[PDB]
Amino acid sequence: MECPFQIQVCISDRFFAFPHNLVEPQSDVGNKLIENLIVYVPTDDDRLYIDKKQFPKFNSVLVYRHEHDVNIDSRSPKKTASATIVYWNPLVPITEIGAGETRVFSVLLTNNLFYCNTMIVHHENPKCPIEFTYPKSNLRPIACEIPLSHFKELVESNDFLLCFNLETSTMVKILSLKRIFCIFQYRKQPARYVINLPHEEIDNLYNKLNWERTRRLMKGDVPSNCATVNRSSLKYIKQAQSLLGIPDYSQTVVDFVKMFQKIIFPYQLVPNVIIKLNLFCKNDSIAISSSGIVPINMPDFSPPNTFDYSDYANRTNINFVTQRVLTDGGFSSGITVTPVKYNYYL
Amino acid sequence: RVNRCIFASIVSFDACITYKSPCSPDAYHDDGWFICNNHLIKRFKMSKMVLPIFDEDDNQFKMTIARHLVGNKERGIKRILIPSATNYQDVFNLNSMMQAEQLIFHLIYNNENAVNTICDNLKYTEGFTSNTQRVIHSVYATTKSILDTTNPNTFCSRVSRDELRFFDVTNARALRGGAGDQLFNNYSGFLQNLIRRAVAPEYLQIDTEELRFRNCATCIIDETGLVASVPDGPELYNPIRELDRTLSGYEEYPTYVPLFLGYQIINSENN
Amino acid sequence: ELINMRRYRNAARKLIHHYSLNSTSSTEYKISDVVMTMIFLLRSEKYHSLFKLLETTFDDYTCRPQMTQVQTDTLLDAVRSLLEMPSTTIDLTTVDIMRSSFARCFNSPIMRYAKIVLLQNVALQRDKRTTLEELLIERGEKIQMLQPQQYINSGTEIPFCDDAEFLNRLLKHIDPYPLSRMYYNAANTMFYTTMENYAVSNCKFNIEDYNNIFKVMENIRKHS
Repeated sequence: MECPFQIQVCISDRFFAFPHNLVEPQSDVGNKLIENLIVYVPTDDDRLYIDKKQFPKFNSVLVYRHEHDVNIDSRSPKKTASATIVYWNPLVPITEIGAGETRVFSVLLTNNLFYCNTMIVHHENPKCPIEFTYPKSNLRPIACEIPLSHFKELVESNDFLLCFNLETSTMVKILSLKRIFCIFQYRKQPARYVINLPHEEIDNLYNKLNWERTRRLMKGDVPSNCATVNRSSLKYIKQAQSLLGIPDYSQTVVDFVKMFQKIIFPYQLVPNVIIKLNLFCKNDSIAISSSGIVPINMPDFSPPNTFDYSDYANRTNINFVTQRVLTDGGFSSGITVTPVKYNYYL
Repeated sequence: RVNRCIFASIVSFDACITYKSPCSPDAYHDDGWFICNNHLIKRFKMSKMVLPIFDEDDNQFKMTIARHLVGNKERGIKRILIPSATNYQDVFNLNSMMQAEQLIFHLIYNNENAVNTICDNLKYTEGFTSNTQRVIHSVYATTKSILDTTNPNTFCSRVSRDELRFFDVTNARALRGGAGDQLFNNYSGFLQNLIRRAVAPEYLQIDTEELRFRNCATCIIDETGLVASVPDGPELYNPIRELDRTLSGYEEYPTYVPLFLGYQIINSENN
Repeated sequence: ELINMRRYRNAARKLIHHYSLNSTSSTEYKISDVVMTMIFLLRSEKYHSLFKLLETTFDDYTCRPQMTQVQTDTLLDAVRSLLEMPSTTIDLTTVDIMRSSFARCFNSPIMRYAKIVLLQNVALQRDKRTTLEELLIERGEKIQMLQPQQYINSGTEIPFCDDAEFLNRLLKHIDPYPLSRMYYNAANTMFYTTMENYAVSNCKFNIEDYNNIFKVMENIRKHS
């Protein structure tokens, strides 16, 4: 994982297509420009989207499918000073370094590249793709492993069905998903989409995406308010909808959350939807004036010892109140009384 | 434990006259088909059967396959095994079958107009709101819950190379042999899955090896759907004491002609 | 430390469940267990009230001790915390039964093979022993007074689930249960409930007659 010091990494959302303009020859200590350029790609499929004529500078171009090697460690990559090398969305540890610089243009930031250098090309005003499910439209399925085929449809059409062969390893599925998600975030309007895979695998993919975005943020990428939603949270949202939400809105999750955003501030308390949407890691909110949310907390933290609970925590008081309510209501059981103890400060 | 036949939910939604459920026990199996063998032989000219694919290492691999249910003298609609979207009502004269059968067939062909007409006409009948409304809701819900799973899997097949099923007639000259590939693709997902699981290709390609089972086609796709007319020749026969004494068990070799059409491609990953 | 607090905790739990809740558990209990339990109660300051209650009965074992309402509340809290069963009724009958049982045990001599004596002993209220007919008539008088609660008149046939799968799944789930354990639990439970009701009623029970004759009648009528 300890990245070699010759690697330069550029990360951007718009790298789903090959960035021909950015590829340039490198010079070794020999101070001679090297024109024999060699490129690597994940699978043979990507070879069909690399023009040999988009590199006027370079004399000769050779393409290969990046197939993982075992005889060479990443600590000491093999050096071939006779040809420049440029990687594209690599999914396994890099093992071959060309003369001088060696750029790696990728849309995914795994662990293998984390400790390398970085130049993130962040993005402005991303669109959030809309996830839904059919249970009335002309579903337009898309070959996830080769999204570049259906670029025009993705630009134009609205509904889309993520589809994966069973051959694809987890990493390639992740890469294709990230490609399509970047395509959406660049789209002019939000696009609807679904996945034809078992739910557990979808959760694994979304965990992978969340950690990828975490690494991107830890390297200084601009935050994106667009993100996936946990399936359990989805079930909670569906229950809330069935309770009161009649239709199926496009961004019904955002609808709930904003419908309670309207009330977060004036009553000074968290809407329970947010609480259930989330041990510890307790969430809060702010106003321009100094005040917390959950207890109306001060900007420091939960106070250690503010006032005694003598009149409440004593078993006598709780028992008396329990007996009073039980006698008044006619119950025999099923009623629990708890002292008001979660009183940080009024 | 649970049956997976669309016709297994066929019910007379009258609340007075009993309904029939001739679906065989095998219809509970989740083998990929979605019709009970009894309904398969009743509504269609099909009979479920299996074909095993072995090798020189004695490995087991079997695939679904169908069989003829037509004789020789039958012509016209009788020769059609699975009609197309336009020519299904005439061959099935839906006005003569039960209304629930008509609704199911309309859903299979995605005849939304017929479904809407049957629903809004059924609104008129008395006692409908009592129990016939809930029966029609149950039937519609079950039909949707059976159809739905098929469309993704059919769609995903129509997306990527995993199994390239080409209905191209072998020996391109041959006969009419229409490349109805999109007429098939114009079928609903259920119909497409049913026809894919019913007929098997003549040439098969696993990894790099090539396998062949028949020298010529058996059925053919036409604008009227899948018709069991052998290309370029008369149709094959369909069968539907001393010398017998001297003839013992001698590999009877069933003479009925099963389905054989199209071309398949197998990638390394499929199982 | 010098005290196996966990093991003594377990022993006290088992013995108190054996005497108070009178759960289906029924195994031989040796002086070791009672000694461990008493040590456990004395050790825990929370349980000093229970310890004092048990100690009091050493001299006189023939009375309910006099307490205060707050003392009773604290005692109930201690017992509930020990048993870790908030979902149970342990209000007063439980405590009286425990006191009676410990009064019998502590004031009992050493025996080679158990005693096996019913918990019908040291009833409260100091009422003269009453007969079944007298108490039954007196209580039925109150029962027959008034206040029904639901008027079901026409009568619908008892419903039955028509789905076989709903029955086959239940058969599969319930099959591993051993029948003997279920029968033994249910029988012992009915016995204990009857014993407690009768003891509170302050009457004279039929030790091996009423339940015994009932069993005998069932067996005879089914057999012959």
